[PDB]
Amino acid sequence: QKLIANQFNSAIGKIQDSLSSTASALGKLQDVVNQNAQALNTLVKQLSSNFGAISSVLNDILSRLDPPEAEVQIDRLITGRLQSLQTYVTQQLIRAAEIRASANLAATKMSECVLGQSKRVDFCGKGYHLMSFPQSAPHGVVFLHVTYVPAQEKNFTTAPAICHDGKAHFPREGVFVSNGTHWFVTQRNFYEPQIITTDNTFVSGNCDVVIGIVNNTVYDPLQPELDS
Amino acid sequence: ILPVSMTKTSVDCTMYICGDSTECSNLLLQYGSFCTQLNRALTGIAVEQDKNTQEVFAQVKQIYKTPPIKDFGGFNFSQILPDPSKPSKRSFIEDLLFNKVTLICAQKFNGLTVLPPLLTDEMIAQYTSALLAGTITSGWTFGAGAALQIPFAMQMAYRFNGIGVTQNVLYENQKLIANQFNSAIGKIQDSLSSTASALGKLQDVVNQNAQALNTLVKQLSSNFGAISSVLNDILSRLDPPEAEVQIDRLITGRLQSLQTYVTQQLIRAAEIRASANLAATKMSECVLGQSKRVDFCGKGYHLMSFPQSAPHGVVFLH
Amino acid sequence: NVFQTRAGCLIGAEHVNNSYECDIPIGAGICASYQTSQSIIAYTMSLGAENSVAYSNNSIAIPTNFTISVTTE
Ligand SMILES: *[C@@H]1O[C@H](CO)[C@@H](O[C@@H]2O[C@H](CO)[C@@H](O)[C@H](O)[C@H]2NC(C)=O)[C@H](O)[C@H]1NC(C)=O
Ligand SMILES: *[C@@H]1O[C@H](CO)[C@@H](O[C@@H]2O[C@H](CO)[C@@H](O)[C@H](O)[C@H]2NC(C)=O)[C@H](O)[C@H]1NC(C)=O
Ligand SMILES: *[C@@H]1O[C@H](CO)[C@@H](O[C@@H]2O[C@H](CO)[C@@H](O)[C@H](O)[C@H]2NC(C)=O)[C@H](O)[C@H]1NC(C)=O
Ligand SMILES: *[C@@H]1O[C@H](CO)[C@@H](O[C@@H]2O[C@H](CO)[C@@H](O)[C@H](O)[C@H]2NC(C)=O)[C@H](O)[C@H]1NC(C)=O
Ligand SMILES: *[C@@H]1O[C@H](CO)[C@@H](O)[C@H](O)[C@H]1NC(C)=O
Ligand SMILES: *[C@@H]1O[C@H](CO)[C@@H](O)[C@H](O)[C@H]1NC(C)=O
Ligand SMILES: *[C@@H]1O[C@H](CO)[C@@H](O)[C@H](O)[C@H]1NC(C)=O
Repeated sequence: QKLIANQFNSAIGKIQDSLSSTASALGKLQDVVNQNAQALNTLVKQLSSNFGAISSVLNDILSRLDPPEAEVQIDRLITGRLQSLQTYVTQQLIRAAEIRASANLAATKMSECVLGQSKRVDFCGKGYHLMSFPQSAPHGVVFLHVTYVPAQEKNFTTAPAICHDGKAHFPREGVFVSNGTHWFVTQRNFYEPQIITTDNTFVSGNCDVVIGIVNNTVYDPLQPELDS
Repeated sequence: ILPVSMTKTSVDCTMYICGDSTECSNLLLQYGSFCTQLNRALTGIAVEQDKNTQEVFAQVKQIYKTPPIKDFGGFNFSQILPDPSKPSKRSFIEDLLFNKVTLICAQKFNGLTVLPPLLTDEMIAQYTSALLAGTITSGWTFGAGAALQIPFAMQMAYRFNGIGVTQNVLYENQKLIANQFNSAIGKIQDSLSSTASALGKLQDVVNQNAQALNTLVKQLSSNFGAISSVLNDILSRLDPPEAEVQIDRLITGRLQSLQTYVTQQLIRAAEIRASANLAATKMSECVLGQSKRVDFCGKGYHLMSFPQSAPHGVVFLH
Repeated sequence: NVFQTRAGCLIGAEHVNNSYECDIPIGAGICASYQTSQSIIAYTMSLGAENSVAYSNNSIAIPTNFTISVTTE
């Protein structure tokens, strides 16, 4: 426990730094905020454009011309601007449905990842997944996926079974392994060898069909008790 | 078979609209931002189109590769594992694909250029050689960390428990399964060889794009109520205050006809972006893991999967 | 000092036989980058950084120790 706490406490820390020293983490959020504003200015600037009208001020045409003139012009402005809304609208509808599709991806992580523990690999961030902490951020949300990534490997020599008496044994959970002398049955993600006794292993049929079985003796828990 | 990217085009607004006429291009100055906000759009697509392919395939840290010698306990991947004697090593099956799918400069004649993808069909096929060589040796764990060799048939012993069959099944049946699997692979070649209707999806995307270009092009030849659909003719025959009124309609017309073409992409392009993520998922959960989500990874309980790229696409063998 | 590419005509960068991770991806696998004096180099990108796992049909490798990352999304 102690260790993990530190690893986790430490791990938190770096985030501050990852965030403090970098503007390029939040690009996504940072972007959305642009594209909107980006798309407004465009929408606005369109006000200043002639669209082939004599001028992009409405009241000028009004001022200078007699309306049956302005009628024809102010079309183009209207025709022009009116169009230029639909462009702006549509762009939103599309964009806005690119968010709606990224809400649900949050509304999911928030549900599965936070509220649960997610089994879906690399949904909740590289590694097996432990928990998560949301943090809002402006027009956004930010998860901190605390995940568990294994580290230091040791080769071993595995064998899928064991002939004990000619019965097989297969591990009940996680591989057999040996370091080359004694065979050990371990759990699969964290080397923690254990002597092999019938409680680690269940028996299926006789040996031979197995491909790669190896010899060994599977100690009996009971026998020492029956030893007396 | 999922689409993944789509052909990234990009389009000059100007010369598409105005061939070689400042007089035109001058008019085009009026509408202003249009010409430059298309390119903003069509880039926004064309940028991500290489983000899709980034996410789908490049989930893998380190390009792996199989051992020299194939001892898999009897499963036989030679079909899928890269074909060393190919120049570009696209393992056999992948090549059926590149044939089963299908001018390039024909569309790029009116400013409608087609920028090449960030990744190249040669690279794509290195990744899916990794993914597929880590899947084989390393189990799934290479998605969760340092790849860990584990002997295959001591993997398919796990990818069983995942479906709730005790493993003593596997070892006791190993031979059989290998055959079932080896055989099963085979049919795919045939399913693919004898049929053009497997790849419809991929095959379609490639159409609708090209389909939508030609339309875009043909629009050049249309009058939109102009006296003629050649820009320079109006220019030639008329004195500009005449052409002014015409060349509107052309510009007005074509300019519109871009937005139609643009928008169609934006929508379509977001129908891919939503099918990338569906790949970027299967690739993650299905390949790199073992999926519990029923019928996500194909009818039946699910054992593993092998991606195979295909042009603008990807193909899983679940 | 011109390097014709699969992408197009690249002017002002120095082809490099070496291959490093991608930096300013250009096209067709050509990723420019700034470093070495220094100038912009344009070099075919390295998909990843190679590895090969020693597979062998009896050889398993079991992590002994772990980490806890924290990432962000
Ligand atoms: C493999 O691991 C086993 C378990 O520790 C080792 O067997 C033990 O080795 C230590 C070495 O100091 C002895 O003190 C124990 O008495 C051994 N146990 C038994 C039951 O004999 C074995 O030596 C290890 N092999 C290698 C190569 O490290
Ligand atoms: C595991 O040990 C057994 C012995 O307990 C070995 O069985 C021997 O196998 C050889 C050839 O298959 C026979 O000639 C012997 O008569 C067998 N002995 C017994 C007691 O049955 C078996 O070969 C060993 N496994 C491996 C992989 O070496
Ligand atoms: C794996 O399968 C492939 C194809 O199913 C085998 O390739 C054939 O192998 C035979 C040998 O029995 C050769 O005569 C043929 O030329 C091969 N066909 C092709 C199309 O290359 C391969 O031998 C199998 N290998 C293993 C180890 O299973
Ligand atoms: C597991 O790995 C961690 C680091 O990932 C090791 O933690 C360090 O252990 C050394 C010596 O045990 C200490 O000097 C450090 O203070 C530890 N670091 C931290 C952050 O606590 C840990 O020892 C490893 N455990 C095993 C069994 O190898
Ligand atoms: C296990 O053996 C392989 C064989 O090359 C080697 O690459 C790997 O580093 C070994 N593992 C350790 C921890 O030494
Ligand atoms: C493993 O492969 C080796 C190749 O050196 C072979 O001799 C041995 O029989 C195989 N054993 C198993 C269990 O796969
Ligand atoms: C690149 O390297 C090859 C061999 O690695 C060598 O033959 C060639 O001359 C080099 N050319 C350049 C431009 O670096």
